[PDB]
Amino acid sequence: KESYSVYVYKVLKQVHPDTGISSKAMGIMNSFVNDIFERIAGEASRLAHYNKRSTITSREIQTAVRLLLPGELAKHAVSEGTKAVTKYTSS
Amino acid sequence: DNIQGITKPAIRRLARRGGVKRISGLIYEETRGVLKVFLENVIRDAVTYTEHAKRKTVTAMDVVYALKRQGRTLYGF
Amino acid sequence: FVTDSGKLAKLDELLRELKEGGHRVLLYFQMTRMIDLMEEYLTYRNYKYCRLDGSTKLEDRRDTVADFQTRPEIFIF
Amino acid sequence: EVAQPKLLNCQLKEYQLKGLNWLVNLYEQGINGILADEMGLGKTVQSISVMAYLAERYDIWGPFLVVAPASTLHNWQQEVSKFVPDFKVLPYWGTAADRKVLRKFWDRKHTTYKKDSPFHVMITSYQLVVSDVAYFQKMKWQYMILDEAQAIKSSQSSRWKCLLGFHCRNRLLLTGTPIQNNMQELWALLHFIMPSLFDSHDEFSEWFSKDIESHAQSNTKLNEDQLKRLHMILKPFMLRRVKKHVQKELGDKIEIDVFCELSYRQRAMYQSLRNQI
Amino acid sequence: YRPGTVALREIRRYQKSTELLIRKLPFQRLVREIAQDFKTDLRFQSSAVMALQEASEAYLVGLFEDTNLCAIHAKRVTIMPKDIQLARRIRGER
Amino acid sequence: LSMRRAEMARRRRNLSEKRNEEIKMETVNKLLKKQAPRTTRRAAQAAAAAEEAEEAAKQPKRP
DNA sequence: ACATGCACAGGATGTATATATCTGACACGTGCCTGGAGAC
DNA sequence: TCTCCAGGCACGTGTCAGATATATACATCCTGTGCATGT
Repeated sequence: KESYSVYVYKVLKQVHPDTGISSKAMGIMNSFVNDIFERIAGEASRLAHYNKRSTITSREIQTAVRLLLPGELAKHAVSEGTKAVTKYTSS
Repeated sequence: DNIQGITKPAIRRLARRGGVKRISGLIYEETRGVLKVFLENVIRDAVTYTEHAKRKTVTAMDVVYALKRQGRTLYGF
Repeated sequence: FVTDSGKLAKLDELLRELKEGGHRVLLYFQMTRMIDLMEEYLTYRNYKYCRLDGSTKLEDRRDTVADFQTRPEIFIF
Repeated sequence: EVAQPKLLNCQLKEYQLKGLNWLVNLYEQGINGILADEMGLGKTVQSISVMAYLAERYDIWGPFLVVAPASTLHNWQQEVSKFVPDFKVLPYWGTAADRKVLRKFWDRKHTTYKKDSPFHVMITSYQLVVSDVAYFQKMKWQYMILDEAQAIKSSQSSRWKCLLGFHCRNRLLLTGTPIQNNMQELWALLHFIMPSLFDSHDEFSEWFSKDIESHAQSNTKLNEDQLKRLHMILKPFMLRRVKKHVQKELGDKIEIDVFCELSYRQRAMYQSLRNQI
Repeated sequence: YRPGTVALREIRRYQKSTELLIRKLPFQRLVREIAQDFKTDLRFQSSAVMALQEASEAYLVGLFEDTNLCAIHAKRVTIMPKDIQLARRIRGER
Repeated sequence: LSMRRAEMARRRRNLSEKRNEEIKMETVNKLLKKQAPRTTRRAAQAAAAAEEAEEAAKQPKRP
């Protein structure tokens, strides 16, 4: 029974080290993660099918993020994603 | 006749949370009607998923799916 | 330290005589803060001791009391 | 002159057998009692003895409640196990979950238990007795021992309040210090034992306390006749026995006051304290 | 307190708490009363009824906000059936 | 078949009482054993350190 | 003669020292197995 | 695609921060209420 709990916890103890989070709040945050995942993945799939592609590349994920997230949110998200993919490629 | 179990005090509290200062006495029966229509829409979908799954028990996920289907995503389950 | 308290100054004399006699002492206090101060003093005059107070956890209690009773090197508790 | 309850897989010392008797009579005649043998004479065994006697003769096998300090529970559980092997003890300490399960052992329908019951003696702390008083109050108890009864020396203690409200036929307090501090704290125990006969602290004060408390505190004259009358009032309810009669073998203590003058710093502090008035 | 002030105190009380505002057993009985029109002898997870309640209370609270603005627009401080119907009207729930 | 299933339901229901009683009695006893049966230690670390020091002494060394 | 203001009665509240209990959330250890990772 | 093992998940456990009453003493704050004085 898989959940993004673990990771929510690692991020929390990175951003507010002495603060915990409740079980209910963990549930809500996990739901948040699943929802955003779904939305981005789905928009990406649509973009792919619309351009007659059959693959969801980094560039699909980027454009999905730019369609979905607003303003500064979108910009910062694009930035983080690009940084991550760059580091991955380097390694 | 279980609808009137949604009490005048219960409706009053919800109107208070919604920032309402004074409540005309006809609101209580409208609110019951509105709530019943909303519940019917969600429960019909929840039961539809339940039947499809060949279950006899409505689960929390069936309700969460029904709410998402209706643009009222419910976080926490 | 040992002279800024009249009691402590008189306890010093008495503990020297008790030690030279081969007596073993339970030494009782009404304040655990004082238990701390003393803990020092005993280190200075280099006497062996145990401690049991309301901070001392239950199985640790059992352990300490058993020591004092098993191993005659300990002079004060 | 009863016999060691035969259900008792040990032999009592003389005084525990005289003490057994006392508690057997204090039952037959409806009275309660404080057993106030000086600290270390074996109070536990006499209590367990009464309960076993009850069983053997009156076939009343339960339920018995022992309340005790938390620290003492294992000792009690082992002593019960040793001296009455046939007695099924139910430990009643543990997390909420542990206790919830154990509550399922409480037979509330049988007024009086017989041998094959779920449990005979329940053993529990003062703290639990008070937190779980909701539950304890439903039960109806056939006898009750409070050990280290000085725990309920205050009539204003939640602890005395709770335990006084338990439906029990018979209470036995164990404490080698009926009084320590005021005499008030002896009224507390007497009222707990027999709330009928010691129904009013104020009366108690007026008639006995203020004399005896002034004879100590301001060296007034002790009214011999009043004091004798108090002893009288206490006599059928309290048994006290002292080591010099029954554990003779120990040699005595030597006590020494060792006097100390304040050092300089001490004094200059003491006096600022005094000047702050 | 001068009249109308206790109402603003009650509003504050209800806006700072997170508790559910409908009683649990009345709501549960309404859910089952509706459900048996769609299929008889339905069972419900305990958590499913709570999910419905949270969604239902959130819906009604949001509706009352929109209702309030309809009243205030008409220069009233009292909400009325008309205000609910306009809110439902413009939301497209009609 | 329906009568057979009714008989089978009596059988399962009869068995449920035995199955419940067995687990209830076992878990009741396990908890008495959990509390009364008990008493041990934790300075396990102290014991380990003592053993390590003894092992070090068991080695003659002139460095 | 009536009303208001000011001090007794004795109680509840309060200050300070560790004791005696406790509870639930966090951290840590254990076991294990499947799916993240290898690389052709 | 065949292969591997370790990261993570389920499960116990244990402990300790803040909380529940309190013996040991006493001064202090509180305010119901009674009495006296003034209008």
